[PDB]
Amino acid sequence: MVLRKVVAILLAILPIFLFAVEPIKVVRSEKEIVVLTRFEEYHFDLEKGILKDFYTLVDGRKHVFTYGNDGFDVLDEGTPLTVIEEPIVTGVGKVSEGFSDEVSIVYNYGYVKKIFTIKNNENYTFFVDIENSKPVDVTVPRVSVDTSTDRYLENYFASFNPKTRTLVLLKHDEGLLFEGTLKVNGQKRFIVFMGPNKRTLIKKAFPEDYDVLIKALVNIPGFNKWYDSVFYGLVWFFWWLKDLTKNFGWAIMLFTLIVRLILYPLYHAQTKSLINMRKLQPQIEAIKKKYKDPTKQQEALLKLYREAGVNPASGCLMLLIQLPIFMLLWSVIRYYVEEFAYSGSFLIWKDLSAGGFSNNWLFLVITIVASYYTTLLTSQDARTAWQGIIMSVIFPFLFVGLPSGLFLYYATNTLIQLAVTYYTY
Amino acid sequence: MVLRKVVAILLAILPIFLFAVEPIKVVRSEKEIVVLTRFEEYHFDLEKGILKDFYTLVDGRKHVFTYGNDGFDVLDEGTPLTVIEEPIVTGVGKVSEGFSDEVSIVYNYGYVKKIFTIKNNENYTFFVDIENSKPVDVTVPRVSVDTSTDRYLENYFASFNPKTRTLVLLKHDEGLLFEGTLKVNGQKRFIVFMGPNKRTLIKKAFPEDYDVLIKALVNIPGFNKWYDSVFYGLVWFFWWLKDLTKNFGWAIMLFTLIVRLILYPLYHAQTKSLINMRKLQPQIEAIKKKYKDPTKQQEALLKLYREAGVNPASGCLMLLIQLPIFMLLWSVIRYYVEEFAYSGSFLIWKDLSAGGFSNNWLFLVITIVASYYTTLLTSQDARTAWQGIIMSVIFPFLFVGLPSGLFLYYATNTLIQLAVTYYTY
Repeated sequence: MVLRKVVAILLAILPIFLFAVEPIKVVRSEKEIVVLTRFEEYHFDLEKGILKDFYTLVDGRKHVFTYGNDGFDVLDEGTPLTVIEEPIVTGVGKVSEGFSDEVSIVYNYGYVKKIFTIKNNENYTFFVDIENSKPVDVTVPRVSVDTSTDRYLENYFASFNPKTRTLVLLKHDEGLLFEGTLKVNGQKRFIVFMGPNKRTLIKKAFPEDYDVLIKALVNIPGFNKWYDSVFYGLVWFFWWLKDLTKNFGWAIMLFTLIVRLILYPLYHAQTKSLINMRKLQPQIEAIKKKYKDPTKQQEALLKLYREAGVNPASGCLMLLIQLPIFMLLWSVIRYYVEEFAYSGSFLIWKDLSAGGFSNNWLFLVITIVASYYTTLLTSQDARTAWQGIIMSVIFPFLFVGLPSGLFLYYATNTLIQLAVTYYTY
Repeated sequence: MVLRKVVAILLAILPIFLFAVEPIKVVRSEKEIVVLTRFEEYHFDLEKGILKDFYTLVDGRKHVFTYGNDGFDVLDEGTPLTVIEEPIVTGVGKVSEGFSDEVSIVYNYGYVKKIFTIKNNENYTFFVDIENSKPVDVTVPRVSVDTSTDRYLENYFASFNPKTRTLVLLKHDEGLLFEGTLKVNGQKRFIVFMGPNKRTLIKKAFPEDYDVLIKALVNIPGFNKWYDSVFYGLVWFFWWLKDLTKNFGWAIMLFTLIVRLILYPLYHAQTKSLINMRKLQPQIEAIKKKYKDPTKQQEALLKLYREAGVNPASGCLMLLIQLPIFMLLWSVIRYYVEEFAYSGSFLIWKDLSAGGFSNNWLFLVITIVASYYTTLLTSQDARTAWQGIIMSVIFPFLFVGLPSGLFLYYATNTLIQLAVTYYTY
């Protein structure tokens, strides 16, 4: 039963706790109630029944919204209304400190129910459902410092804040007939987007009229930073790869393959310079214990070997064109963070947007063993014993705090290199 | 210069930042000044010039002392004195947030200097130096709830608190002539011990008359818990090993070797039961696709193989005698924590009292590759592919949060096992 308990009991429950996604930790409190996700965080008042303050967890906490008597104030003709009962927190999948699938919040006053639905999705969206017995008005939030950024669209209403790059965009049913607050009778479900202006997330948020919606959004001054053209070209490239290759880890691997393939010749060049070199290294030159030694005075080797049509500084050059590929891929990783956390896992790496030893420990050892065999063929001297150390053991250990995805790019590139270098003849 | 920068620049500075010991983070504040070490933590008042409160970091913060108008109150005939100037914080090796070799604190009133020296050693000791122009009295601290535990020794004075197992033991020069507070003229250096009653640390704290001092301390009721006899027998055994083998990592390895050596026969037994078994496994019994299959009804194998003089449940039994060896060694690790942090490092593992993946990542892979080859000889069937997984990959990953030392015990034991099992004939 030891073997049964390991293959079923300790094998069918290990991935459930391991890949356990973060729950919506709800915190009820006195004169406040707070709703926390992995990226989103909301401060709610339980007396007026409104959104007090709104933070942003990604890349440090960011206070991006403060109640400007606009955060869904149920008001009838200028004056707002208050509750007649406590709020109740409806949710889905009640976990100890808070639900883990969905969280609703029930505010009710006399004849009106303001329901705050918050799904545990990657988006920064949340629903404001509402019912009424007599017509009422409810305020709309805005993060824009001055009202030049806000745009009264046909069915939507944007409020962009270029300082924090925070966008308040909600969908209403009042086509173009918009007066400040939201006037409502009966019942209505409202879809709100509040967060950064990540176009991929907006596409998921409002895929019905996104193309009509993005044309307006681009023309907002400050929305489109200069680099967003190329940057988003690459972003949608990776969106197409993910929507071809089931997830992002593969998308990196093909991207690595693409990157190495599109600019191949270097391996020829870096080895042609090395073919003539690794053919004529100190053993073929046969000058090791020779005419002199340090107290620099090289005076022969460099100039005497500076006859063959080779390219010195081979391994030291690739880095200079590797930084742009690294920085481009890294910035893309910091763009898809929300997707990563909720888009399942690759194989063992639950999130590729995270670092530390606990994810990149296996990339590290794979790099080590792969580098070992690659570093075997090169340098027929005794540098290998010292050459295995410098590359594999030192630099990735220094750089082990990077997002796991970058180590996936690196490691895939190294497997390619090994298989590419492996052409024994 | 790439190779020079890796062998000297990025090789002679890597261990300095890596093995950087924790500094004494000093926190000056309004009407308080706090002195923090890796285990010790003191709250000082800068008006009366005394020790307000004393915590204990090891295994969670523990408030073990509160000012009972006894924490070094400079008083002349009942009434205490106050400062005439600010305190100054003298130290050694001024690092950004606080010194990292030694910290002194200068209180002065009129004619008396109370100096609080605090070394960055493993001990819970600190010095109270003092100078005076006219005789004065200074209070002595006590953590004992009631004054049955305190003992006026010849030169020392203990104040043990059995509830928290916290001992206040200081050395004075007044041989047996002790009246409450400390009466002093001229200048004197006082050696104070305040913390848990770890006998090894006391030996280092007062090695002059420790043997005379420990006889008194044992007879304090509550000091000696029943298990301290055996427990400290083992503790001083490890103290002797460390004082033979340069450090603790080796002391484990020999201890493992000792533990495996003192009770060897099992390998014979666990393999004799396995010799007859691994000789006559399903391939020699030659009954694999046979008379029946699950829907349990074993009915033959167990009873039909229950003729040879073997010992089934071989690999499952050792665990039961491994827990006591584990728990004994683990508890010892949690005893020497202070030593570990400041007693250098073994090879790569800077502290063996810590856990996580970042220290035991190399033990893990070494276990994996070592188990692989050990699991090769055993089980000539195709269980190995599944048998390598269960032991190496699963259980240590589950148990990867244990102190690194326990993984050193385990891994050393596994290397022994491999070399021991390796007797191909």
